[PDB]
Formats: sequence, C-alpha cells, structure tokens
Amino acid sequence: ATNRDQESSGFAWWAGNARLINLSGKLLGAHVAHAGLIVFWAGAMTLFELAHFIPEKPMYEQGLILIPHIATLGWGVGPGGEVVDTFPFFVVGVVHLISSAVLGFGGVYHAIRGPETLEEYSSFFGYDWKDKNKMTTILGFHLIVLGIGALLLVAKAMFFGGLYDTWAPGGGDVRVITNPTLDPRVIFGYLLKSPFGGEGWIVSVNNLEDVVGGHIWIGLICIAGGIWHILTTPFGWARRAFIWSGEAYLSYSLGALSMMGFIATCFVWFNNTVYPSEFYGPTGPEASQAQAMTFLIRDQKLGANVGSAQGPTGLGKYLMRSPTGEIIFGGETMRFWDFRGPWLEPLRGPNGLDLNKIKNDIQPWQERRAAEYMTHAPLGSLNSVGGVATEINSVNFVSPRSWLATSHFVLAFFFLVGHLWHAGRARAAAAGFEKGIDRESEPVLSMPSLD
Amino acid sequence: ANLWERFCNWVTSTDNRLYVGWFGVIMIPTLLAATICFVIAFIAAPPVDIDGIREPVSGSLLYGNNIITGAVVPSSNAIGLHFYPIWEAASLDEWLYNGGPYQLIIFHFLLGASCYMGRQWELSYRLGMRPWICVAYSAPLASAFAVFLIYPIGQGSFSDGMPLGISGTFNFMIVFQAEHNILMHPFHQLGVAGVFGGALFCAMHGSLVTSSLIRETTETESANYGYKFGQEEETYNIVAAHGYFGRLIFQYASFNNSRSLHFFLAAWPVVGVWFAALGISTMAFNLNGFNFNHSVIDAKGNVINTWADIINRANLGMEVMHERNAHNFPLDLA
Amino acid sequence: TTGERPFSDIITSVRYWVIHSITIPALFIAGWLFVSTGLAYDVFGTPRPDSYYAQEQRSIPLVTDRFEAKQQVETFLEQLK
Amino acid sequence: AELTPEVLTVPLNSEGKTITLTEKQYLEGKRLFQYACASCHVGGITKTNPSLDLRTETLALATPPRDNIEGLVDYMKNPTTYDGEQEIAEVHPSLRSADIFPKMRNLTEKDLVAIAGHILVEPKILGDKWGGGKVYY
Amino acid sequence: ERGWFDILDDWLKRDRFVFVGWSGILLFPCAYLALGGWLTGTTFVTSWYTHGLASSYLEGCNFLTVAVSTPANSMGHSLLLLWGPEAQGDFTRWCQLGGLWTFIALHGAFGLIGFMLRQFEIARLVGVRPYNAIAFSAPIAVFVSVFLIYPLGQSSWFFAPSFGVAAIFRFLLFFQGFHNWTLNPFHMMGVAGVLGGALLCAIHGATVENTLFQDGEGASTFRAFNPTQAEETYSMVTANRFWSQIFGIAFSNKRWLHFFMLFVPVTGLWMSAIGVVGLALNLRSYDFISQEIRAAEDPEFETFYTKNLLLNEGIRAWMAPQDQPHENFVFPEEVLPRGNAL
Amino acid sequence: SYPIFTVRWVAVHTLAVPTIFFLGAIAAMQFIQR
Ligand code: CLA
Ligand code: CLA
Ligand code: CLA
Ligand code: CLA
Ligand code: CLA
Ligand code: HEC
Ligand SMILES: CC1=C(/C=C/C(C)=C/C=C/C(C)=C/C=C/C=C(C)/C=C/C=C(C)/C=C/C2=C(C)CCCC2(C)C)C(C)(C)CCC1
Ligand SMILES: CC1=C(/C=C/C(C)=C/C=C/C(C)=C/C=C/C=C(C)/C=C/C=C(C)/C=C/C2=C(C)CCCC2(C)C)C(C)(C)CCC1
Ligand SMILES: CC1=C(/C=C/C(C)=C/C=C/C(C)=C/C=C/C=C(C)/C=C/C=C(C)/C=C/C2=C(C)CCCC2(C)C)C(C)(C)CCC1
Ligand SMILES: [Cl-]
Repeated sequence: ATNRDQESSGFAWWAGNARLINLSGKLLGAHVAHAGLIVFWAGAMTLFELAHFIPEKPMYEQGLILIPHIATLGWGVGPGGEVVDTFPFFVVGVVHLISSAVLGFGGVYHAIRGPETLEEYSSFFGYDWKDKNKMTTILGFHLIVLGIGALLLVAKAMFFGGLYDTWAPGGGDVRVITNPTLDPRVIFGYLLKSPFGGEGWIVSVNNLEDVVGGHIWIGLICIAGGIWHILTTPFGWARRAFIWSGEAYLSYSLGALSMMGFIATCFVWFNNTVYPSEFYGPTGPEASQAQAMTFLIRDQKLGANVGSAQGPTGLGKYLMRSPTGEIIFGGETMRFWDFRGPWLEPLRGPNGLDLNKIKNDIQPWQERRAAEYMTHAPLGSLNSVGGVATEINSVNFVSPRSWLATSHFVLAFFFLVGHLWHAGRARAAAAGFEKGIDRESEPVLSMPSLD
Repeated sequence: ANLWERFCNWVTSTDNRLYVGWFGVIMIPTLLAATICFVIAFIAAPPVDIDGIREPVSGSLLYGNNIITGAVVPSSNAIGLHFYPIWEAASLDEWLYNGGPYQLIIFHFLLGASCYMGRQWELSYRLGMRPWICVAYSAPLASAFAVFLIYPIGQGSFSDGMPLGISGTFNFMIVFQAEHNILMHPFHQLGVAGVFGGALFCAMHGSLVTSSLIRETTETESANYGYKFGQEEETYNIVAAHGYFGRLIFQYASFNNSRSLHFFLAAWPVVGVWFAALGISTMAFNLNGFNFNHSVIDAKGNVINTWADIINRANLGMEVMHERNAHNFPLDLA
Repeated sequence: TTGERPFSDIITSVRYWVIHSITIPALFIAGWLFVSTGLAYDVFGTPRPDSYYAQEQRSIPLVTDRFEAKQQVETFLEQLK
Repeated sequence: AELTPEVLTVPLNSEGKTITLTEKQYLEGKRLFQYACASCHVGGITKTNPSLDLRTETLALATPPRDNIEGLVDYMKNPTTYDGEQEIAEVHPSLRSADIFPKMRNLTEKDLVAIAGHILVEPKILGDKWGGGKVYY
Repeated sequence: ERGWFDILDDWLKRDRFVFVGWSGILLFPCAYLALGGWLTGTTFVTSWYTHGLASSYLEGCNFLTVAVSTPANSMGHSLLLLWGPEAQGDFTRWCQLGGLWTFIALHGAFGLIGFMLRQFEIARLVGVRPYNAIAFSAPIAVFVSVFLIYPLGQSSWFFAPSFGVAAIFRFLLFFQGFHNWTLNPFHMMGVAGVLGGALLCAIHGATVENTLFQDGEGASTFRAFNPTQAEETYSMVTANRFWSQIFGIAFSNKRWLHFFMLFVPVTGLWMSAIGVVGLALNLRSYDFISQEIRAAEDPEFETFYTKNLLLNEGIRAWMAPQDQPHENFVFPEEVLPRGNAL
Repeated sequence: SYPIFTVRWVAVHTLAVPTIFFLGAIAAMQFIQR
C-alpha cells in the first residue's frame, strides 16, 4: 500500500486524492477513468433524452440540453428547426457510451494494475512537475489536439452539411458556410468590444460566418502555440513570475475554468445564434420584447394608432425612443432594446422600429413566433412550474436557458473558490509554511512593532 | 537599489501601519473614489429616475430623506445594462438625473472589494501565514456581487440592482420575494441556516471559552486582565469546557480538538453564505423557489389551501403594487 | 467512557440483528396499516379527500364559537350527507 | 365532495342534448389541455389576449356558441374570432393549422372531445377561479 | 443525613451516556412531548376547521408546507387544555380545535426552562462558570416574546406563528405588511447581532485556522493538537499583526475576544425581543410623520419609504381574506389596490 | 460484561420506536389517491 494511508502520505482520507501528486501512473489512471465518466454521461444522457423525446413538441418544452447541441450542429433538423431524423441523435449517444468503456478500461488499469510511477517505465510518458521543459511539451501536445478540435467544427460547417442558421432567410435552416470571416479586424474586434449593454463583447456574435472564421483563427493559434511550447522552455521573466508545482498548475486551470463557466453562463442567457431559440427557447430579453410585440399587434388590430398612443407615464404605451433616439418597444422592456432576433428585424428601419412596417408588414408567422416566445419566457420554479413565481400549477416548464445558466454560474463560482484555495496553498507550500508557523522562527517576532 | 526596487519594497513592506501591496495599489484609489461619491451623493444628489418612466425618486438627505429612508438610487431602467460613465452624459445634470452615481459607486466598490480579498491573501504570504482567510471573505464578497452585478445582469438592468440605502434594501427584498419566492428557495434556506447557525455557534464558542477561563484575577478586576498579549500558555481549560458541553448533550457531540472546532466555526457560516449568494445568483436567471400553489386538490377537484397558498396571496399583493406605473402589459417578465 | 456497551459493538453483533430484523419491519408495517386501514383519519379527525366539503358548498366549516366549538364541528360533520 | 356523473354531464350541442363524460375522459382532457393549451390558457384565461377567457358564460356568447362539446370541437378544427367573422387558424392552434402548430398533429377526434369536456367541467368545479385570473388564486 | 432525597440525588447525577440531573425531570418529558406533538401534528392533523388549510403529510403536504397551526381566532387565548371546556376530554376534537398548538408551545416553554436549568446544574457539578446558561437567555427571550407575549397582546393565539416552515414564512410577510417590521430599529439591532455574530464566527474560525503553529509533520494540521497541551495552538501575535494591517484594528486580548463573541449575538436577540413586545400592542415603527405630511401635500415627492408602504398595502389587501377567514372579508375586485396592467 | 437495559437504552427507544412507525405511516401515504 504505497502512500495509501495518512501516515505514509501525510494526507488524511478526505484529502486522499492529494496522495496521487507524485504517482504519475496512478494519476494517469485517475484522469482517464474520470474522462470515461464524462463521456459516459454524454452518451447515456443523450439516449435518455432521445427515449423521452416527442418530435412534435418543441425541444425546450422537454427538458433537453444535449439534443439542442446536436441539432445546432446541423444533424437531424430541417427548415424552421423541425426534426426530420432522430438517428443522428442516436448515433452520437451510442458512440459516446461505447467509448466510455474503453476509457473506463484504461483508467481502471492504470489506476490499480499498471505502474504507479511512469518515470522508471518511460521517460517519454514520465514527468516531473518541476521540469519546465517537459510540462510545456505536454501542454503543447494538448494545444495541438484542441486546435484540431476547433477545425472539426469548421469542417462540419464548410464540408459536412453545415450548421443550423437561425437567421437563414425563410425561417431558419441548415446552411453550408462558404465564406467564413477571416479579416482579423472583425475576428479580434470582438475581443475589444465592451462587455456592457448594446456591445456584449464576444457574446454578441450574431452570424455563422464570424463563428466559423473565429474557429479557423483559434485552430491555427492553438496549433502554432502547441508547436511553440514543444520547442521552447519558459523564459526568465516567466520563470520568476510563477509557482512551478502540480498544485500550482491545477490552480491556474481552476482559474481558467471558472472564467469560462461565467462566460458560458452569459452566452446561453443572451446569445440566440449559437443557442437558437428554436431549440433552447427564447432568451429573457427575447420573451420580454415578444410580449410588447404581441400586444402592439392585438391592439393595432382593434384600431389603435400605436405610434401615437401615450401611456400613463407620458412615454409611449407601445413605442418610445432609446437614450440615443432609436424607436423601441415601450413598457418595462425598454431595458431590452438591444435584443436582435430574426422574427423582429424585418420591422427594423434605419431609425429603429419602423412605424410604416408595423402598420403594414407584420406577417402571421411573426405574430405566432412572438406569442410562442412570450409564453415560454425563461421563468419557472425549482419544481418546474412554468411562469412567474405567483403562477398556479399547470405548466411543467423551465427553460433550458435557465437550467444551463444557473448550473454553470454555480460551477464557475465554486471553481473560482477552488482556484483561490489551491493558489494560496501552492504559494504557501512552495515557500514552506503550509503546515503552520515555525515556533522558533515566527516571522512576526523579527519584525519591528507597528506602534 | 534602483528606484523601481525601492518602490516595490515600500509597496510590499510588512512595516507599513496599513499594508499596501500590489492589490492595495488598485484597492486604495477605487475605494476612495466609491466612498467619496457615495458620501456626496447620499447627502446632496437630486432625485433619480430609477425605473425609466420619468418618475424620479428622492434619495439624498437634502431632498427630504433621513438616515433610514435615504439611498443612492440605482441608475435608470432606460439605460439597462449600458455603461454610463460621466463622459457619456451631455452634462452632470443629465448624469445625476439618470442615476450615474450608482454605476460609479458599485463598479469602483466591487473592484476595490475584490482587491481587498487579494490583499488578505497577499499579507498572509508576507507574514508566513496559511492563506485561506480570503476564502472566508469570498462569502460576503460573492453576496455583494450577487445583488449589485449578477442580479442586474440576469434581469437586464442595473435599475433592479440593490439600492445603496436602508429602506432601499427592504424594497429590494420585498420585490425579490414577489418575483422569485426566495423564502421557498432551498439556497436562501441554507443561507438562513448559515447565519442563524453562525450566530448560535458564535455565542456557543464565546460562552464556553468564557465559562472555562482559568482564575488569574481578583473579583474587583476585569477577568480580561488575566490574559496577556503574546503569552505562551492557553488562557482557558478546554478539557473543562469539553467536560461541561459533553455532559450537556453527550460526549461525542462535543469537540476536544480546538483546531477542528475552529475549522467548523469557519466552515458553517461561510458555506451557508455561499449558498445564499448562489441563491441570489441563480434566481437572477429566474430559477425560482418551490411553487406549490394549488398543489393540494380534493376528490372533486376543489383547491385545498396550504400555507404555501397564503404565501402566494402575500406575494401577489407585492407583485401588483411594485413599480405601480412601470408596466403596460400583463406579464412582468423581467 | 460511561460504562454502557459501545454502539459499534452492539450494531455489529448478530444478536442485535436477529432481534431488530423483526422489530424494525414490524413497526414499519404497523405504521403502514395505521394509514391503510384508515384509522389515522378517525383518531385525529382529519378529512379524507372526499370530506373537506359538501358536494355543492364552497365555504370552509370554520369554528366560530369558543364553548360550542365541539358541537359546531359535529354539526359540520353531519352535513356531509 | 366528489367528481360525480352530474358534474361530468355537459351540453353536447346547442339543442340541449347532454353527454356524460367518464372520469378517465375528464382526466385525459386535463392532461391534453396541459399539453396543447395551458401555455396560453392556464386557469381558463388567455395570456396573449386577456379580454377573452374560457368561462362558460363567455363561450355561450361567442358566435357560433362555444358553450357545448360540438362548438368547442369545431373551434379546435377551425377557430374564429368571437363574432365568427374571421378564421384565425393561422394564429391559433387547430387541426386545420397542424402543419404550423405541430403539437396538434397527434390529436385525434376523441382527444378533442376530452379537451372540450375538461373546459366545460372545470368551471363547475372551480367556480370563479376558472377564467378569473390572479385575483382568485 | 443520607435519606431518600440524597440517594435520589446520587442516582440523578450519575455519570452516564445521557446526563439526567434534577433538571432532567422537567426537561425530558417536556422536550419529548413538544417534539412528539410537532411530529404527530405535522404527520396526521389538519388545520381545516381553524384556518381552512391542509397541513399534514396525511393530507398531501410536504416538509415545507406541513404545520401545527394555531387555534381558531374564536378560541381567544384559551389554554385549550384537553380536559378544558372546549374539547371536554375529546382527543379528536382537541386536535381539530388547535389543542396541539398550545400543547407544543406550553411544553416547549417548560422544556426551555428545563434546558437552561440543565446548563446551570451541569456547570455547578463540573465547576465552570455559568455563561452558557446566561447566553441561552437570548433564545428564551425570543421564544417567549414571539410565541407567547405577541399573541397575548393580539386578539387570540390565532395570530401567533404556526409551527411549520412555510407557516413561518407567512409570519415574516404578515409582519412586513401589517407592522412594517423591517423599519423597526429593534429589529435592525437584532439583524446586526445575528449577522455580526455569523461574521465573528467565520472570522475567528478562519483566523485561528490560518495562524496555526506547525506542531506536526502531516499536511493535515488537525492531528497536531492535544487537549491537555499548555501552549496556544495558534499565534495570537501573528493574528493581531495581520488584522491590524488589513483592517486597522485587531483583538489583542483573547478573553475579551471570546466574551465579545458571546455578547454580540446574545444582545441582538434580546433587542429584537423588545421590539416584538411592542408589536404585541401594535406599537409599531410604521411611519415617519414628516414624510407623510410632505408626501400628502406634494404628489411629486417619492422615497423608498413611500414605495415600501404601497407594497405593504398590497400585502394587506391581497392576503387578508384568506389569512383571516374568521373576519369574512369580501373585497370586490374593484377595491383591490393594483398598479397599471398587473 | 455490559448491561442491556440502561437509561441510554430507554432514550434510544423512546425516539427510535415512534420514528419507524411514522416512517411506515408516511410511506403508505404516498399511495393515496384523491
Ligand atoms: C473520479 C473520482 C475518483 C478517481 C478516478 C479516483 C482515483 C483514485 N483514488 Mg481517489 N477519492 C475519490 C475520488 C476518485 N479517486 C473520492 C470521492 C474520495 C473520498 C472518499 C477519494 C479518496 C481517496 C483516498 C483516501 C485514496 C484515494 C486513492 C485513489 C487512487 C487509487 C485507488 C485504489 O487503489 O483503490 C483500490 C480499490 C479497489 C481495488 C476496489 C475497486 C476499485 C475499482 C477501480 C472500481 C471500478 C469499478 C468499475 C465499474 C469497473 C469498470 C471496469 C470496466 C471498464 C471493464 C486512484 C487513482 C488512493 C491513493 O491515492 O493511492 C496512492 C488513496 O489512498 N482516493
Ligand atoms: C479539477 C478540479 C479539482 C481537482 C483535480 C482537485 C484536487 C484536489 N483538491 Mg481541490 N477543489 C476544487 C477543485 C479540484 N480539486 C474546487 C472547485 C474546490 C472548491 C469547493 C476545491 C476545494 C478543495 C479544498 C477545501 C481541499 C481540496 C483538496 C484537493 C486535493 C485532495 C482532494 C480529495 O481527495 O477530495 C476528496 C473528495 C471528497 C472528500 C468528496 C467531496 C464530496 C463533495 C463535497 C460532494 C459534492 C456534492 C455533489 C456535487 C452533489 C451531491 C451528491 C449527493 C446527492 C450524492 C486534490 C489535489 C484538499 C487539499 O487542499 O489537498 C492539497 C482540500 O483540503 N480542494
Ligand atoms: C450541466 C449540468 C446539468 C444541467 C444544466 C441539467 C438540466 C436538466 N436536467 Mg440533467 N443531469 C445532469 C446534469 C445537468 N442537468 C447530471 C450530472 C445527471 C446524472 C445525475 C443528469 C441526469 C438527469 C436525469 C435522469 C433527468 C435530468 C433532467 C434535467 C432537466 C430537469 C432538471 C431538474 O428538474 O432538476 C432538479 C433539481 C435538482 C435536483 C437540484 C440539485 C441540487 C444540487 C444537489 C445542488 C448541488 C450544488 C453543488 C454542485 C454542490 C456544492 C457543495 C459545496 C459544499 C461545495 C434539466 C434540463 C430531467 C429531464 O427533464 O430529462 C429530459 C431528468 O429526468 N437530468
Ligand atoms: C491520454 C491517455 C493515456 C496516456 C497518456 C497513456 C499512456 C500509456 N499507456 Mg495507457 N491506456 C489508455 C490511455 C492512456 N495511456 C486507454 C484509453 C487505454 C485502454 C485502451 C489504455 C490501456 C493501456 C494498457 C493495457 C497499457 C497501457 C500502457 C501505457 C504506457 C505505454 C503506452 C505506449 O507506449 O503506447 C504507444 C502508443 C501507441 C500504441 C499509439 C496508440 C494510438 C491510439 C490507440 C489510436 C488513437 C489515437 C488518437 C489520438 C486517440 C484519440 C482518442 C480521443 C478521441 C479520446 C503509457 C504510459 C502500457 C503500460 O502501462 O505498460 C506497463 C500498457 O500495457 N495503456
Ligand atoms: C492553455 C493555453 C496556454 C497556456 C497555459 C500557456 C502558458 C504559457 N505561455 Mg503560451 N501560448 C499559447 C497558449 C498557452 N500558453 C498559444 C495558443 C500561443 C500562440 C499565440 C502561445 C504563445 C506564447 C508566447 C510567444 C509565449 C508564451 C509564454 C507562456 C508562458 C508564460 C505565460 C504568461 O506569462 O501569461 C501571462 C499573460 C500575459 C503576461 C499577457 C499580458 C497581461 C494582460 C494585461 C492580461 C489581460 C487579462 C484580461 C482579463 C484579458 C481578458 C480577455 C482579453 C483578450 C480581452 C506560460 C508557460 C511565454 C514563454 O515563456 O514562452 C516560452 C512566451 O513568451 N506563449
Ligand atoms: C397561445 C399561443 C394560445 C394557445 C397555445 C391556445 N390558445 Fe386558445 N386563444 C388564444 C387567443 C389569443 C384567443 C383569442 C382569439 C381571438 O382573437 O378571438 C384564444 C381563444 C380561444 C377560445 C375562444 C374563447 C372564447 O371565445 O371565449 C377557445 C375555446 C380556445 N382559445 C381554446 C383553445 C384550446 C382548446 C387550445 C389547445 C388545443 C388553445 N386554445 C391553445 C391563444 C391560445
Ligand atoms: C479508479 C477509482 C475509482 C473510479 C473509477 C472509475 C471512475 C471508473 C470508471 C468506469 C467507467 C467509465 C466505466 C464505463 C463502462 C461502460 C460500459 C460497460 C458501457 C456499456 C454499453 C453498452 C452495453 C451499450 C448498450 C446499448 C447499445 C449498444 C445500444 C443502445 C442500448 C444499450 C444501452 C443497451 C473510484 C472512484 C471508484 C475509487 C477507487 C479508484
Ligand atoms: C472562436 C470564436 C471567436 C474568436 C475568439 C478568439 C479569437 C478568442 C481569443 C481569445 C484570447 C486571445 C484570449 C486571451 C486571454 C488571456 C488571458 C486570460 C490572460 C490572463 C493573464 C494572466 C492571468 C496574468 C496574470 C499575472 C499577472 C497579471 C501579473 C504577473 C503574474 C501573473 C502571470 C499571475 C469569435 C469571438 C470571433 C466568434 C465566436 C467564435
Ligand atoms: C402529541 C401527544 C402525545 C405524544 C406523542 C408522541 C410523543 C409522539 C412521538 C412521535 C415521534 C417521536 C415521531 C417521530 C417521527 C420521525 C420521523 C418522521 C423522521 C423522519 C426522518 C427523515 C425523513 C429523515 C430525513 C433525512 C434528513 C432529515 C437529513 C438526513 C438525511 C435524511 C434524508 C435521512 C401524547 C400521546 C403524550 C398525548 C397526546 C398528544
Ligand atoms: Cl410592460
């Protein structure tokens, strides 16, 4: 039992996985077995979703989070996002589930059967956390893999059927992307946009040409950086800035994952391009704008002049100006005037919502789309009673956008806590006082008094 | 000894009466900016159109407020989540009308307080301490982020962020109950357990250590003079404390290891407040408390009310009255 | 220690489990039957799903007198046909 | 109180013929109403147009009358405005518009009767709560 | 003299797994009956005849919505003894009339007395100062003021809190709508004591855990402590320098620190109790007269205080008919206060 | 060596005996239909 108790290892059972820090062979097993769990869930959950899926109900009425991801890539859907073929969902699930047994197998072997340390067995697979050259080489391999992964999305988009495009003329459809945006001013201009309202940083990406072109740039950058880090070793300024240890490296990744979880939380809450509302339900801004649209349409049909209807506050009951003059929906949804969506943009003119188009060009499919989104607003209780907190039981609904945003905020928050925990500990362990203050060497006793 | 190294050694010096440090280099200007603006706005700012309907709310003392009713009022609903620094306004008078100060205060404060947390880590490193005091402070810090930043983001407007005032806080809480039924959310319930339990264990630990102080003084003097700052020996008898409290409940419900006792004192309120902060942060995306409205039905189908339905009646009264002029359409979807 | 037998000793002894593999399920089944026979309703005076209201009434049988409260409840119970 | 056959007896048509539903029909009507209709009609109101509710008194004064099984089944095939003057299949779910309202594709004639029966029975149970909105919650 | 009294004293004070004591004769039956009454009532007993509510697992409620509800308002402040003139010895009627509520509240009150006597009794036997009992006066002050004094000032036990999760939430919301209790400075002080106590709990626990002396070689620092050691297990000197430089001030006296941790939450609970005594008489902090005079005359004057009263007005009108069924409130739709659209 | 019937024995069973009976009662309730 090498390092398998508290006396030999110094770590109690509740920190038991810390006993693996310098046992690269068992550590490899732990990571591979764990990836099997990830792949297992992906395969099993997809099959569960498919078994429970009724093609005549919108996905977002059915508690689906994985099938919407598959459908967005262009598999199984046609015009308007209608499901034409559920077999791709079946394949994706089966293949992930079968692969998890391979990964589970290798994970269990390395964890309990294979060599505990890899350094004696292979200098290629062996590593020392302090070997800055080896660590950047391992990092370089994984950047190349990630870069290839980004290019697979480009290949799907350009050569293997395309992607679902919520903005496609005619109500949304799978479309092959023939001219991805390559202009670096566009691609990197997204990175310098303010993250506040009306700008939205990278969350504002609103067309597939930018999405595909960005992944071309990311693929190349990752492949180049992966080669760079195979061939180089950290420079002197870098060497002096960091802590070089297993726990330190873990803490940096925890910081990175936390940041990414917060970004994903906002992506799914605001973006309706790579999270099409056909599959995920309307965004919060979207459903709120759709209510104003619904009642503008109802009241205009009854003979109201909605352009000149003064509401109780003095602002337009249906229409008003944004702080920069654009014509926008009134009521409390004035806050959401930055919303853009395929069902709304035909009413937009250079000055914002166009009154002539409102009076003359509203099509029945827009009325349908706005009434559907208004009644699937992402509001609901923890037991999945749809609607405002004061609604009665009847509708079993919570938007996928709420499930995905809340879950990833919670996860991103705890990963930020994990970063602080492990970064603070890595610093203390490197300097040598993570177990407490040396009584005979207490630093404060050598310092001058404050007063 | 060049000038940059001198400056670096002063910044990180453990001899300054107040530690500066690299986090303090961001902390000090941002906290000063937020404090100065807050004090001036609280005393003298004119009314603010919080809900974007040209209906300004008076928050400052000079405009008819006392300490209890006063606030710095959140920025206009017409602005939503847009960035509104002073230089985006046509004049200071415009900026004040639209609640510019609220944005300046909370952004500087959230930066400053995040750096306050880094500064706690930083000084512990300079003194040879263990690093995790800043992890405990992350619980109140996360709570501040929840009511000033995360909740506005999910609802689409800083006008639904918490006001900077006493009665403004109450307004925020009441409307939150109406729109999310937070009392019925298990994360707020875990938060109540966090702070009720934290107050319980605070009085517990304080009373047990106080109960077992070793006699070192006469009755005419404060027992506090029986402890001397820096003394090597413990000042109370933890065995007698454990012997009392073990008999109060039973032996194995009591701590005799001071280290794990104090770890428990840290963990219980910090974990509970994390859950409270996560409650606010997930109700920001409208995943609301349990809804049992009309959950109990008789044989014919009559609704049988429960206490949940009585709560709903109260929430309805809050819902229909809040922001009484701000809604033109039947559903308050944000 | 206070002299009683350690709990860990007791609950890993075969004799403990010989006794409690009977006494635990027996209590559970008694609780089940207390409900399934309907006896719980009658002991505590709790309405069945069909006895909250009369067939056409929608008013609560609320108690409104202090010292005739017992008779008021009995009168409400008669009126269930 | 109990779900009795009296409760489950509703008008079949305008001429005064009644029909008595089974408990299974009523419960099936509730489930299907939740499936296809409650997103806008929860509780008997109409979220996208609150002027029109599903109270029997409101259905009686529609044109043609909708306070009976045949009127309600016809409405789910070919809905009209309240005065009968216009056909609104293009914006209201119906069998005629099952291509654009896909949840209507798997409703059968027997389902329409069960949904209709639920709409006519619920007010007899809930009184003012049906179509009354939040005031009666 | 070794008579029967002294022999009984011997047996009561034996060092056993569960200490008993003289206090145990009061404590154990009353605690057990209060808890058993709450479990019995939330499992089996209705609130149909007193409140018009289902309130038991038997009726379909869950852990959040079960309660032992208060008696009907028409019982007044009756003790509701099982053998009293209302239930007249009828156990089923007693349950239907709310007898379990006074049963739980009264056995609970005497149980709490017994627990505090237990703290005194064990402290005297072990030889410690009785500060744990003194601190326990604060939960007692809360229980007595909220569950006894408050309804005794009101019309009946009906308006006391009912014993359940969601029932207590209704009690919070009633106190906002009717009493404007968030505005009350005695509540504010209680909030300060509870939140300040939670703060002190977290900060002291974390400070100790991050100024520990290295008294062992393991990465788990819990093992490096012995209950009988004479040395402090953490550095008061280093902790004092840390907080002085982070926060400006720090504790330097460990005895003061721990008395303060007793003082803060105990004082806060006591202040909140005083305010609830006022609410027994409706002696509220409801309004600021200066605000009302201005706002009555100046329809452009609006504050967060006036915004909150409109919320209170909504709470009262929309919840009163269901929450006070004995009053028979009929509020037609047209009298209900509402904003635009909602 | 050890006794069987002690004060601790009584305290354990005054709690444990009703608990099991109640768990069975509440389990039965999950199959009640209106
Ligand atoms: C993803 C979660 C995960 C993974 C992959 C690991 C992995 C590991 N842990 Mg860790 N651990 C975890 C969570 C995890 N742990 C949790 C939650 C705790 C708290 C309880 C711990 C506490 C802990 C302690 C205290 C210790 C470890 C140790 C270990 C290592 C050796 C385990 C061993 O020797 O068991 C031997 C056990 C068996 C032989 C019994 C069965 C084990 C197999 C693998 C079950 C697999 C079943 C599966 C269905 C089979 C699929 C086969 C199919 C694919 C063909 C191993 C790499 C040890 C270590 O570090 O050694 C140096 C160690 O001392 N862990
Ligand atoms: C990729 C992420 C990652 C990895 C590889 C590690 C790895 C490690 N952590 Mg770190 N940690 C992380 C993220 C991570 N952590 C995060 C996000 C947090 C914030 C919560 C922490 C907070 C943390 C603390 C406070 C400590 C560690 C410690 C450790 C070391 C021992 C871990 C162990 O054996 O736990 C054993 C696992 C358990 C005891 C099981 C925990 C059970 C969890 C709480 C259940 C969660 C509930 C679940 C999500 C849902 C409910 C399930 C239920 C219904 C069945 C090991 C190096 C220890 C250390 O410092 O060693 C150096 C240590 O003291 N971690
Ligand atoms: C990314 C994470 C994620 C998200 C967003 C969803 C979302 C959803 N799931 Mg999926 N699922 C997940 C992971 C996720 N799931 C995992 C890990 C499993 C395997 C257990 C499943 C297995 C699963 C099944 C079998 C089903 C769903 C269903 C659903 C839908 C309804 C959810 C519901 O009612 O929850 C109820 C809410 C809860 C149970 C709340 C959990 C509270 C946790 C325990 C708190 C944890 C906090 C934190 C992690 C711990 C910190 C500890 C601290 C000390 C550090 C919803 C779309 C349902 C569906 O509709 O399918 C179509 C359904 O039947 N999911
Ligand atoms: C990233 C995960 C990973 C890593 C770094 C290793 C590394 C190692 N393995 Mg382990 N192992 C793994 C996963 C991994 N394995 C998996 C998934 C399984 C189940 C198939 C195993 C089962 C296994 C056994 C039975 C043995 C090892 C052995 C070894 C050692 C020698 C391997 C060698 O020289 O092959 C040379 C390289 C090749 C033969 C090339 C393989 C190319 C693969 C099969 C094709 C796919 C490549 C492509 C990138 C895959 C993408 C997958 C992705 C989509 C998930 C080395 C330390 C040996 C050992 O421990 O000696 C004592 C040994 O006997 N492994
Ligand atoms: C997982 C991805 C990854 C990781 C972990 C690393 C890690 C490393 N890189 Mg490598 N690198 C990568 C990918 C990665 N790289 C890729 C894809 C490329 C190709 C573009 C490179 C090209 C590269 C070069 C040319 C160099 C490195 C170097 C390094 C080392 C120093 C890093 C450092 O100081 O950052 C700290 C970050 C900075 C100092 C940036 C400036 C600080 C700004 C102000 C922070 C702004 C933060 C703000 C919140 C940004 C938000 C988003 C923003 C875009 C708006 C470190 C080992 C250095 C090295 O030593 O090489 C041997 C080095 O010279 N990398
Ligand atoms: C929102 C997208 C709706 C869905 C889903 C359903 N209904 Fe509906 N209904 C809706 C509106 C906007 C209206 C008014 C139409 C008009 O302009 O007149 C209606 C009306 C009805 C009526 C008539 C009610 C009356 O005349 O008093 C009935 C009987 C009705 N709707 C029934 C109904 C059924 C059975 C549904 C599920 C199959 C259904 N509706 C769904 C909006 C929406
Ligand atoms: C190390 C360790 C650990 C861990 C472990 C793990 C984590 C493992 C994993 C594992 C895994 C990860 C596994 C997996 C497996 C899998 C499988 C075995 C699968 C199979 C499949 C199948 C058989 C399928 C089938 C089918 C088809 C094909 C079709 C459809 C239908 C069905 C589904 C039927 C623990 C913590 C315990 C502790 C100790 C140590
Ligand atoms: C895909 C895509 C795209 C693109 C993208 C991109 C292009 C990205 C990039 C990105 C990037 C490019 C990023 C970056 C990042 C960075 C970071 C995040 C950094 C950090 C840093 C740090 C953390 C540092 C720290 C420090 C300091 C500061 C001092 C000294 C010490 C240390 C080092 C610690 C778009 C949008 C178009 C569209 C969609 C899709
Ligand atoms: C009132 C009265 C009385 C009494 C009675 C009694 C005394 C009773 C008791 C009773 C009891 C004594 C009961 C109990 C019950 C119990 C239960 C019912 C429990 C349950 C539990 C559970 C359900 C759990 C859960 C959980 C938690 C909580 C956490 C952890 C995990 C778990 C999940 C497990 C007399 C006769 C004198 C007289 C008349 C009146
Ligand atoms: Cl509105």
